[PDB]
Amino acid sequence: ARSFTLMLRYNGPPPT
Amino acid sequence: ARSFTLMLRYNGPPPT
Amino acid sequence: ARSFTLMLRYNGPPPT
Amino acid sequence: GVTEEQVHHIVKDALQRYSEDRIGLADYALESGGASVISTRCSETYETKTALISLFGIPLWYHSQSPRVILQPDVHPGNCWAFQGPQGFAVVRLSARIRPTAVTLEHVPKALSPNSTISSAPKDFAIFGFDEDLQQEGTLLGKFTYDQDGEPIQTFHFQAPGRGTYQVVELRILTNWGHPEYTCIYRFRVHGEPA
Amino acid sequence: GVTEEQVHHIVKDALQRYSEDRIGLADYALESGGASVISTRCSETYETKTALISLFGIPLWYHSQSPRVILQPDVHPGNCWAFQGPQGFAVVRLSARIRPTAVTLEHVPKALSPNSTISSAPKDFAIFGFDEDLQQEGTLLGKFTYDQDGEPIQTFHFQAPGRGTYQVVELRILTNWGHPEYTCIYRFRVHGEPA
Amino acid sequence: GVTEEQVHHIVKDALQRYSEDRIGLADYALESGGASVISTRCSETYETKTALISLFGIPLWYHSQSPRVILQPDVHPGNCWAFQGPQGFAVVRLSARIRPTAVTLEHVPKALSPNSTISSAPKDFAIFGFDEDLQQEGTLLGKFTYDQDGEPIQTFHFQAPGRGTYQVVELRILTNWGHPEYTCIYRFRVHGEPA
Ligand SMILES: [K+]
Ligand SMILES: [K+]
Ligand SMILES: [K+]
Repeated sequence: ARSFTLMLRYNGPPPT
Repeated sequence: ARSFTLMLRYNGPPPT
Repeated sequence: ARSFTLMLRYNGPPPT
Repeated sequence: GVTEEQVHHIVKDALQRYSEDRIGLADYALESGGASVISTRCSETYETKTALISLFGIPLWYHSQSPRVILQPDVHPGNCWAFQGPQGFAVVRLSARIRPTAVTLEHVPKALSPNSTISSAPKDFAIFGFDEDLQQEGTLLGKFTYDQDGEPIQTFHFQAPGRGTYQVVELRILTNWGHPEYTCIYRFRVHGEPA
Repeated sequence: GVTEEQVHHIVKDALQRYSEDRIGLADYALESGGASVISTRCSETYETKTALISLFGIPLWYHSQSPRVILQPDVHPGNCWAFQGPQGFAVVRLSARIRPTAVTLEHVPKALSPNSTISSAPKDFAIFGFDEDLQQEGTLLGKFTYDQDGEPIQTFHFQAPGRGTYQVVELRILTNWGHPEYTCIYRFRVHGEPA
Repeated sequence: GVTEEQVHHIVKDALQRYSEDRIGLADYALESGGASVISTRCSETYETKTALISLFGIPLWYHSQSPRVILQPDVHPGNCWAFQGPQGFAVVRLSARIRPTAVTLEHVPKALSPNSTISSAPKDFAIFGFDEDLQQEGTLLGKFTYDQDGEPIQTFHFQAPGRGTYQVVELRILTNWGHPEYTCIYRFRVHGEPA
């Protein structure tokens, strides 16, 4: 079956 | 939907 | 429940 | 000549720079720091159907690298995003709004490649900034050339940088080093001054 | 001065130490070696809702770093566990029962951080050992301070170590370096003598 | 003696070799470059049931390392494939058909192991090539010994290499360094000349 990827989007900075 | 994590627990040493 | 692994097989080279 | 203590200081400094993401500059395009691709605004991914993921021997789906991987530090051979042909582009929402001062591109070393050639590497490229996050018309920040005969990691300083700020940038690949099927991007970094 | 052969030996030794997890000490808190967090005995994770995981453009769930990541070697910016405020704690079942002799804490380098500041870093901290694995009252093994002006990786030797053994330890963060919202822990290591 | 400029050149060259997968040789067994295991032709994985994966506290499944991990670069303690006893084998489809010239095996350093011992390391081993991809009878390419007292990464050159090509190879472990339960393989590389 088809190809594939989880997508990640930020709308603000994560903790660093 | 909500946040998330697989949890890993050892009850003994893995091979190293 | 039982043990586990995704398997990866190539039949040709990926882009490098 | 040099003293033993001096040699140790030189080595210590060199390894500290090595450990600081090799180049010692903060990367506002690093995914784990908060950057992300705008997938609808990148080139279509080159899909090859040579990598098959399965379970218990039963077929499942094909494995391909998405544009996210250009924002990720692992750069072993094949840990790269590929698009078809020698022209392509990727749009990145940086982790913060910055005044860009430099970008960095890297490719796999020749020593780790068959025949010591890296023809899939990007060659001429251009960087655009999008003043308003949702605008579709970008401002040219700089044009550069990745040198296939240079060091694997190459940093490019905006020659006359014009201090406004941006959070959305585009990497536009204009040519590659001759691969007839695809171009491979291992990692793209953006450096600059925060607010 | 020094000879050429001597310089090569110095560099060889330095890179070998670099390759041995930088510090050349076995880490009984490393997750892949058999360590794990006791999640019900850690601080609540700081949940931010700024990182969204999706499929085909359809929203799914939020991405956050769990306490497991303090036992994992990747320490690029953001590959850290965060809790709310300047006080928090994590409880770890080590991979074996040991006599602890030192702990190591590291943070992202200033050079890779905006404004060259790391205010989310832990400052004062304490290490406790739980003689019986299930007991809730711990024994103080040592109190230390992570120096924001020091090297990114810092190792702390138990000043007068009192040789009994432990498999369950607690990292208790008492203060941070001034961040008003959270504290970030990149990686915690525990060193000592096995049975 | 040596000059300061000479010391800097030595360090620069050493770090460049370090960055080129430590040894500066292309690896046709690297999974990300296109290599893969033939799972039905490897030894059964040593299953231990000590690592439990769960969700919200509810048990799910056991975690074990598959033969794929011998083709992956992370070699922190426990990032290794284990089989039962001191004899085992793995079959790999290389990323391209090559004339093999060398193989590389590595193990975790003694410094990162309890008691500074690595008894689970492979000792005597042999490499076979399968001229036709689907044939079951292999040709001996070389026999070597991984030295537990040597450097963690060891490269072995085929002493009198007999130039035909292969894409399917077998790593056959004949003995280990004394571990009574299992043998652990951290990473296996194959080097040679492409067509
Ligand atoms: K990458
Ligand atoms: K980490
Ligand atoms: K591995």
